[PDB]
Amino acid sequence: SSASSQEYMAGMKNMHEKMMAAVNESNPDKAFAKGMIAHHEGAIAMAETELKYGKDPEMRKLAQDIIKAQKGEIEQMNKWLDSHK
Amino acid sequence: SSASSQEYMAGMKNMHEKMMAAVNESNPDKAFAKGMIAHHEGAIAMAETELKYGKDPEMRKLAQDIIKAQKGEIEQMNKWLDSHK
Ligand SMILES: [Cu+2]
Ligand SMILES: [Cu+2]
Ligand SMILES: [Cu+2]
Ligand SMILES: [Cu+2]
Ligand SMILES: [Cu+2]
Ligand SMILES: [Cu+2]
Ligand SMILES: [Cu+2]
Ligand SMILES: [Cu+2]
Repeated sequence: SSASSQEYMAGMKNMHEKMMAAVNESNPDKAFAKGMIAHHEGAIAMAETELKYGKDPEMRKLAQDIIKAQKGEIEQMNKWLDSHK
Repeated sequence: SSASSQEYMAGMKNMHEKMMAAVNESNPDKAFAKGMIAHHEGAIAMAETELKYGKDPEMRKLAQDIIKAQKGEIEQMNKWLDSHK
């Protein structure tokens, strides 16, 4: 019922819907690509929520590292999907 | 219904349950920790599935990078969880 828990669930919903679409890919490489994008966007969403509501400095710093790390992997992946269909 | 799609859904099923459990945490820092563990286990399962069915060399290499990189990162999360309440 809290705002942080409400924000975690909204991020999960978005990740879940995109994850199901990825499982619906017959090409396993396209499923992996689609899947990992939804995974990375979910981790950015969890980390942004942790940076907004979390109070532990160890978790807060881990969340910042995650936001930076998950962007470079989405980059190459979007290209692979855009150059295959 | 394909074997690869069925193995992707099995990992998604696993990640979704633990993700929902993480969202149900009232402590937003514990939700983040549980959430990221569920993300790491979900990314490993996708990559293991990609290593078994995938044919593209780039994704398979990306999936191997995931298994190697995401192995040490769960450790620090369980350590944080096991020393907090
Ligand atoms: Cu909920
Ligand atoms: Cu569902
Ligand atoms: Cu579904
Ligand atoms: Cu997935
Ligand atoms: Cu299914
Ligand atoms: Cu559900
Ligand atoms: Cu639920
Ligand atoms: Cu999550």
